[PDB]
Amino acid sequence: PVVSDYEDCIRIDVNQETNYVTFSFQGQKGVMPIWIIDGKNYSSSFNMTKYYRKAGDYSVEVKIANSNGVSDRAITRNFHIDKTIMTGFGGFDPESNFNIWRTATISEPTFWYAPGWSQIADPAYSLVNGTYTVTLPEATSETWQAQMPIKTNIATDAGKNYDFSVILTSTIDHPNVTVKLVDATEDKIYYFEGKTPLVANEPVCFWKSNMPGLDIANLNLVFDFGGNAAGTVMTIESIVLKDHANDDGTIVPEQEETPEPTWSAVDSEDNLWHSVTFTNEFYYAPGWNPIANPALNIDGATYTLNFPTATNEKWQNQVTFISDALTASAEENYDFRVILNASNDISSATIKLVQVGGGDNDNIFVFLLEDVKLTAGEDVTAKVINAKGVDITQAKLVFDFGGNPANTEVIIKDIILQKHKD
Repeated sequence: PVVSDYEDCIRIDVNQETNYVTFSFQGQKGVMPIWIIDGKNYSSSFNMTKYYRKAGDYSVEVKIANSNGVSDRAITRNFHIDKTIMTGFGGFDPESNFNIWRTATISEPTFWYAPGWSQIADPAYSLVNGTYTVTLPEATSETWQAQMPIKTNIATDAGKNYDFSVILTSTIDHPNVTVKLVDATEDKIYYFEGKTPLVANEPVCFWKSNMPGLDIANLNLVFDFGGNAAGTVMTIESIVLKDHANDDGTIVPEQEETPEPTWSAVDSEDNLWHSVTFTNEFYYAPGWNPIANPALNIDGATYTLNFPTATNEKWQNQVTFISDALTASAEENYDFRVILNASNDISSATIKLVQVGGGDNDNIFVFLLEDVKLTAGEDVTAKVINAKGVDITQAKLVFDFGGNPANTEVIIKDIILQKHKD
C-alpha cells in the first residue's frame, strides 16, 4: 500500500475556540488510516478528536493499512494551536447578574510605573470588552513598582460575605503579581492583599470565597506587576465580585482543612495575651434596650460572666476586652484558641480581634469567627488556625453571646494568641 496515493483522503480540522483537533479520512473501501500522535499509536478511526490545551506547533504521523497490512512510509501533517486554555479552577461566572462588577461604575485604570522607585511614563494599555492588556517594556525589581489602581463606586456592608475572582496571564514568568481589594479612603482596610506567581502564557485564577463584609463606601481594585521582566505583557479578564449568599453555580474547590499547629502554653512568652492589663465595656441589651453592665470575675486566665436576663439575636450581649497597647502586623500569620463554657445552650457566639476605635476602625481585624455552637456544659474550643494578620495599633478582643437563655453563666478560659507554630 503506497502511502502517497491516499494523501488528499487525510483531513485535519482545528477548532481554535475549544482546542480540539479532529483527525478524519474520506473512506476508500478497505484503505483505512493509522494515527501515530507524538509516538503513540491511537489505532484506526474515520473521525477522532484530541484536546491540545497548550499553544504550539503539533504534528500527527498518518499511515495507510488494508487486507495486506500497514504501509512502510508515513505522511507527517503539521497544525498550530493559537491560544493556550486555562488549567485548574476557572473562577466565578463573570456574566452572572450576581456579579456586582457588571453593575458598577469602573474608572479607567491609572498607573504608577517606577523602576528603581523612579517613575516613568504610564505603560500602554488596551481595554477590549472588559479585558485589560498592559505592556511593561522596563523590568522592575520590587512589589509596588508597577501599580495599576482601578477605582470603583462599589459599596459593601458588614454582616454580608463576599466572593472574588480574576484571571491573570503573563507572556513571561512572573515571581509575584499582587491583587488588593481596598477601601479607596484607607489603605489599612482591605478584603485581601495576596500575590501569585505566573508561568509564561499559563492563565491563573486568583480567587477568595466567603470574605467577611466590611463597611466601605468605595472599593479600589489595585494590581501590582512589580518584579516583571522587560517586555512583559499582562492580561486581566473575568473580574468577579458577588455576595456569597447568591449562588452562580460555581464549583468552588474545598481548601484541605488547615492542619493544627504547636499550641504554646497559656503562661509562656508566646502568649501575647498574657501581660495585657485590659479593660471591659459591655453592650448587654435584650430587644436592643441597654441594661446595667453584667457581673465579671477575673481569676487569672479564667474570666466568668453571669447573664441573668436572656437575649434573642446577634450583637445583643457584647463583652469587650480592651487591650492597653496590644498590636498585630500583616507580615505575620497568627493562631488563636479559647475554651468557652456556657451553662445553657447558646446558638450563635462571635469572637473578633479588632482596632480599639469606633467607626472605620472595626473594619481592621485579624479574624471574625462566627456561628460557634457553644453546647450546654461541654467545654468547647473556638480555634482560628493560620489566619493572615493585619496592621493594628491598639487591638481589642470582642465577644458576643446573642440568643442566650436566662441565668446563663459563661466562663472564658485560657485565651492564647501567637505567631503560626508550624
